[PDB]
Amino acid sequence: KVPAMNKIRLTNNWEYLKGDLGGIWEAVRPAAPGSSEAVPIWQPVTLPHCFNAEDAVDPDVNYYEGPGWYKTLLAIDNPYRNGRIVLDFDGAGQKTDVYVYTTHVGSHVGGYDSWNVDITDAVKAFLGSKDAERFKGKVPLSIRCDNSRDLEMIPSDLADFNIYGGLYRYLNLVYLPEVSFEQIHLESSLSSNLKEGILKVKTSFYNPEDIRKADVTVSVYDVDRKPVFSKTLEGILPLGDQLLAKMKIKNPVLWDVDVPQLYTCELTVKTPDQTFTTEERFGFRHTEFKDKGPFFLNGKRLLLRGTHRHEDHAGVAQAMTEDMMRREMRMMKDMGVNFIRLGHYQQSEIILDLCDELGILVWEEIPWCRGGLGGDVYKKQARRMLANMIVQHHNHPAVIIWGLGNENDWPNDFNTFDKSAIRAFMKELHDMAHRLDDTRMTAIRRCEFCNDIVDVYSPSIWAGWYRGVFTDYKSISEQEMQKVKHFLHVEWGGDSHARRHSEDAFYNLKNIEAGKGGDERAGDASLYGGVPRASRDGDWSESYVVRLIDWHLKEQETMPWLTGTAYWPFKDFSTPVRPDNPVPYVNQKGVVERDFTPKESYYVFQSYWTEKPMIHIYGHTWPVRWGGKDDRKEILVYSNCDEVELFVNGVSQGVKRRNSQDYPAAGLRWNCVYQEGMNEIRAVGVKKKEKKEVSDVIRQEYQTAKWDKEAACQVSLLSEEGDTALVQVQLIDKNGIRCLSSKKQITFEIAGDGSLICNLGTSTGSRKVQAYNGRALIRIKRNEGNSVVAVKSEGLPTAFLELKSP
Amino acid sequence: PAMNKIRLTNNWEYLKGDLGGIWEAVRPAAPGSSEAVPIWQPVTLPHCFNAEDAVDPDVNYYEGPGWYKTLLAIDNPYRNGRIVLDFDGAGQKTDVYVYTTHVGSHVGGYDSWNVDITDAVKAFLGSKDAERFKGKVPLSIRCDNSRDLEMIPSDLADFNIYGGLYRYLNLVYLPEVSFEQIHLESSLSSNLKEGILKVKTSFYNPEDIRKADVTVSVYDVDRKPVFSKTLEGILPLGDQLLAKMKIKNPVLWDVDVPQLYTCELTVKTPDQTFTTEERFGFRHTEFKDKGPFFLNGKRLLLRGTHRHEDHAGVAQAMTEDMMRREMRMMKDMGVNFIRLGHYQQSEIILDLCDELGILVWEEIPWCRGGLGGDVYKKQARRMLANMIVQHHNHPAVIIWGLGNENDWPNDFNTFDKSAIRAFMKELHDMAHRLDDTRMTAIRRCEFCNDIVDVYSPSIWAGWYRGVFTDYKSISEQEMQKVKHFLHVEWGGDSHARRHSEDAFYNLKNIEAGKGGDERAGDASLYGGVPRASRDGDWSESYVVRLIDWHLKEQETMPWLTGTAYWPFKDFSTPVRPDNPVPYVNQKGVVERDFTPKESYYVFQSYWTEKPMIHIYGHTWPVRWGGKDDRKEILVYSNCDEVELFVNGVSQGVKRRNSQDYPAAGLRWNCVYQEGMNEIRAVGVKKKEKKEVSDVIRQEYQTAKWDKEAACQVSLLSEEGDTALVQVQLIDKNGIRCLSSKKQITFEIAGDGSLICNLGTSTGSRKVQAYNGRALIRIKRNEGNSVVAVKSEGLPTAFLELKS
Ligand code: NA
Ligand code: NA
Ligand code: NA
Ligand code: NA
Repeated sequence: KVPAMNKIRLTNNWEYLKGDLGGIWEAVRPAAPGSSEAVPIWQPVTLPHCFNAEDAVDPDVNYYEGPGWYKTLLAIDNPYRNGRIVLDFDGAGQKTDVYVYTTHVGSHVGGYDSWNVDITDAVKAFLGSKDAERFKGKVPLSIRCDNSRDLEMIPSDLADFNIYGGLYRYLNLVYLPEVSFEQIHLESSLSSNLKEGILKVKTSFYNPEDIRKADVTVSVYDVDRKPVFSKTLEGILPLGDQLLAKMKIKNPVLWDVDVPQLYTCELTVKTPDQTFTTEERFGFRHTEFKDKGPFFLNGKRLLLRGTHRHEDHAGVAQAMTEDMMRREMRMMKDMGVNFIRLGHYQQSEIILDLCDELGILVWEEIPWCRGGLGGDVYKKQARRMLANMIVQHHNHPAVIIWGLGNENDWPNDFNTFDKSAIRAFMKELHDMAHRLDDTRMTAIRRCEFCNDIVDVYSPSIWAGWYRGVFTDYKSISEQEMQKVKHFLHVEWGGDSHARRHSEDAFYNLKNIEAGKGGDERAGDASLYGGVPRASRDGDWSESYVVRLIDWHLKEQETMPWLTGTAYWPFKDFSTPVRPDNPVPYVNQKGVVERDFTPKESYYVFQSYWTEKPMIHIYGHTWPVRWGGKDDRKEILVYSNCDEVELFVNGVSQGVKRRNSQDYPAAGLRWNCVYQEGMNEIRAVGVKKKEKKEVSDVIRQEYQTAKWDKEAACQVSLLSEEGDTALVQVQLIDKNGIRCLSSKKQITFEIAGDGSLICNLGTSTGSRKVQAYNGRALIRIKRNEGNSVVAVKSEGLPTAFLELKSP
Repeated sequence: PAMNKIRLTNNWEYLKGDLGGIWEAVRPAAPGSSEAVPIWQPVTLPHCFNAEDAVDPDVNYYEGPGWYKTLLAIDNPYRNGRIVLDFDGAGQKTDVYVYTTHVGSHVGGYDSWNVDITDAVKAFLGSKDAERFKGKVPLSIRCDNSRDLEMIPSDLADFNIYGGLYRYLNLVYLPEVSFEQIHLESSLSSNLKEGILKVKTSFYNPEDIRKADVTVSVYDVDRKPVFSKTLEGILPLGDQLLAKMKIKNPVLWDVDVPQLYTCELTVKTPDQTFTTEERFGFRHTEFKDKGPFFLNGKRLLLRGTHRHEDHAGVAQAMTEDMMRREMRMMKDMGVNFIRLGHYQQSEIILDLCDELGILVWEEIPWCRGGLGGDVYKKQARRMLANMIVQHHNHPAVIIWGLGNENDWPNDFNTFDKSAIRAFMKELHDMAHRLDDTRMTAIRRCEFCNDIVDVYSPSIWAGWYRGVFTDYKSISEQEMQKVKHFLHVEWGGDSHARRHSEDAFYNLKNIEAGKGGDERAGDASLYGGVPRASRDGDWSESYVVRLIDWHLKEQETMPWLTGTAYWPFKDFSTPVRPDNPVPYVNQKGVVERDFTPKESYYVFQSYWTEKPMIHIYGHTWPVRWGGKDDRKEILVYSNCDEVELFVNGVSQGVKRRNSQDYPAAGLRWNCVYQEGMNEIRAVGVKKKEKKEVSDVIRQEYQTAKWDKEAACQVSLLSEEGDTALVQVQLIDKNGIRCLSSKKQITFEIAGDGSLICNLGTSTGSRKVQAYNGRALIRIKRNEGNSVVAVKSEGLPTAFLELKS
């Protein structure tokens, strides 16, 4: 539950086994070295851990969906007298069973909600047994996690993300005294004029020893951590539910996306044998969706500037650490985000705390995501995960929407599809959300035959990607908003293979018909069939998506009725249904790469959405441009500055004034001659409001030679950093000319002491990857030794590079 | 909805015992074949397995399975409608079959539940098997009241855990769209001058109709409208808030002027117009900390009773007419409060409490034994939720009870106070989550008295413990232990028609000052310390004085919320085989067939204003004592003054004064003449300017009697085909043994039958004498019989009955 300094992340001294054991005895039985019990061999791991850290993006295998085991020897020493030992799971995928020695102590189905197990009694029983001697005072903890495919479990394997397995969020050892808090619910409301706040403090006690009386103190501190309320309830019954306090705050400090400010509620439960303190934060804010209108925060219109995220990261799959999450959420805030839909499931509470602290409003949904509707167990799981999500995240001021599902019109996990049954269950979930928490709105995305059930509705609008042209975005949005009481557009964008650029982003896109919608339908997401569309025919360069995002954002400045939108997603993430993407098994629509490297599109959002002066010439990852000699090449600058001057090789190209509606690049575009060879492009901006000057500089080569078809791979050592070498491949034609438009797939192999830094799900961390402008990079960990790298490409001679260590 | 709701009462058959499988209920069976046994019994519903064997003195009442079957003629008037079986209640575990298909099951004998049988009916009517049933649909129902330690209530309880379809079973036709739940949330402002009503509903919509027009209308006590609104094109799916309204100066519900509002809901589509209604009331209730109870801002002494669902001849299977008569009898006695025994009761009872002005405590049957496993706990949670959800709208209800005597162990080989506390607090929390407008309560579990809102200890002064003159001081000590004290259960047993010249005769060993709580062993007739429950003569004369004392003390207890006497009416219980009426708890002020006892008039004289007057001793034919003894005569009356006449001679006027105990000052000491006497009382009530009178006749006997020597049996009266037979115990000299309590056994051979197994002192074939007398009725069946009368150690006597 909620503790403090008694919460211990169990990260070290774990072992992992892919696959099942024959019974719990195999995890704990005596095993001599070299015996039959000494196989299978387990892998030492540090938690958090995901079964699929590598195989989700490995280009040659289906990611593992099945059982796996973890074991540790727990060093238990409870600092509380007669205290409790609780295992607190931030989240584990998907079905988990927990054992203390040979005793099954808990189970859970659901990969995204938190849950816990009190193991006090099992530990005591184990420690009192003759078997305890062999474990040298420690307690064997064995945990089975299972992400086997299961049609009767949400989410559906039809979904566009990995249904990951393992202990991929922190597992906490929580020591508690005799009496603690099982639940703390802070009900906050804000009066009509916003000058009066009401706080009700409700709690559920955890009291397995049946202590009859306790003294409970409730204290509330303001945003400066000064106390504004304190009350002690003497001799209360600390059992079950208790309302501890009801209080009115005059002139409360409001939580806002620009100034996120939180109050703190500190609860203490005292007996003769304990003093136990924990705290919980909350915020005061008023939210309102206008009928056929926009969104209001604290009585003022706020355009939601949104993104999404999956719990997925390079090298670790779902097993992100707290530091990784803080960096990601800080990157979002620095981009100007004020709204996020947390993918298709409840996310780590670390993320929710960061949204409270950084000022990011939240839509959080259950993973009822495609496939239809299952039987009683499926439904019981959905209800349980909805209730768990609302109960667990109720206090976060960031949350404004509880989502009930995504693309529930997508069939075929069952041999029937019954719209009426889906409506009935959707209404049951909506009713449950309002029964549990009527201060927030319910929502779904893309299920038109349920659009009368939920409070807030999103259709599918992928203008310029899965359908139509992106200049239809505004008109499609105008038509769609009129169909529902509260319209909120979640998911739009396009894929970009990071570091791939184009001199003509529309080269194969000139015959896409406008005026025929922009929704994703069955078959549009696949690589085959359908009608002409950028998702199928586009080059997947960053150059196209930068122009697509630019368009959407400048249109939103002229849509005063719009609640807002959320781009899909913030960061590239792995998906099992896209084996043939330029990075295999990665959805590449992010504006950030899967390893946190910003794409060029990140700066488009930042230039529109932030006030801190910045300036970004497009093409930081574009080393070689091309065209005719003395052709005037378009240069785009993404900046929030009021005026920008561009310099090419030190020669001024003139000052331009920023104007969002002067598309593209908000008027900050130039057409300049590049010299054959290297060029230095510099941009200098001033932001009048800040009286600040900022600059950006890039270097680009310009190639006038035309190229024939790919003929060879040229492989070279580009640079080194310690034990790591960066290898570059360049596709060239029969005359040695760089094939700057090539998308040919390149394969890396290594033999010797080193290893490829591959399976990261990034365009520079993939052992099979489509070229970006005829080039491909990968890093090699040399391991202080010698290796040979081979580079393969279909129909081309294989090339080799030796890597030596000094 | 009366138009759509059909009581299934006729054309049922009943089988005591189990079948080998559903096929036995519906298989072809030729006359004289093996399938033609076992033989079933034609019955009319409602029906209870135990209508006779609960009070039959020679058998344990049946706890086990039994079956019912009927053939249903189905004709749904609604297009594409639903067919639902709606159970008011059935004991205890029920399974429902349409032909061979199991369509529903239920565990819990006291909550309502229903089964949609639409699809099974359709599948049956379309099958080759339908032809042999001639257009009808076979419905077979298994009910089971087998003993079960993992099911509440406990068999340790002082009532029968009855079996069968003992509350109405309704056939309900519905259109496509109907209301599954109607919830009326009412609250009443500080000054009682502003009322708030929220109308919430859950739709039943299996065809997924997307739109409907819904009308909400609220009517007052005359059924005239105070609010009406139509919601056009609403989504009739799941939960919908239909209306929230403020009523200025609402009419308040009160125990003297019970006034109800009615909420009427209509749901219309192009294919249907469906209307149903629900009643509610506005009233403010408050339990004061360490203080009394307030209704609508004024202190109200709760004048309470209890009732079990049990009645002569039918056990739990009471009809609506029987329930109406019983509740009217209570209201006419001055009752303003009832605790509904140990379980949820028929909604007919709740509607009557709303209409008559009787506040209600209703509880789940977690009644003795300890605490069971997961199924047991799930049942208690389910029955609590069902009771609150189903009865939420009744303004009469002020308390949801969570259990009774949960400190009473031995249904399990363990007893864990901490586990009982934990589950009790879970139930308390659930009640407040569902309905924070009412108080929770329990009775007699001291180690849980900090959990609930309102608490009752055990105070049985003058019966199970102590003397009844300790009632007030015990109540004073007990009320200080808890925030809100409310005393439920007190009283004493009286064998109706048994009286005593010395009501306190064998009560010499009973010790005062050491509590009045029933503890382990007190309820038994054996062992334990001296107590009136074991040592008293069980006369009406004792309980009348015990009740009199309690009621006059309550006039001097200004801090008292109130009390509830246990029970209104004698009822059957399996744990008292040796009572004067076997297997009947005889603490009622009314007999099990509705005949008032003398104690009924004690309550009435204290609790009502309508002028009445009742000389004690209407069922006391022969008084006794010495020649020229001055006999005490008590008159129970609410008149201001009463004059008594004995054989036409005035004995003086006396003024009523409750504190002048006993009989509120309306007592005389008069000489009876040997032989017959006529006692007449005339009272006047000044407020009403009304005079009322009562008269009784009593014989007076001066002869002393020896031990019982013989049974003298005679035909006392006859009415049509019925004969009233009287037994009189006499000594060796022929003198009536007016103090005899000896058990009398009746037998009959021939054409007639005993009118026995009623659970009444005049309807029992084994019964203790009342003042040496015993009566029973015989249905002669237009023929000849011989009645035999047996009594231990006495010669058996015989009476011929000719027609
Ligand atoms: Na893969
Ligand atoms: Na699934
Ligand atoms: Na019996
Ligand atoms: Na039982």
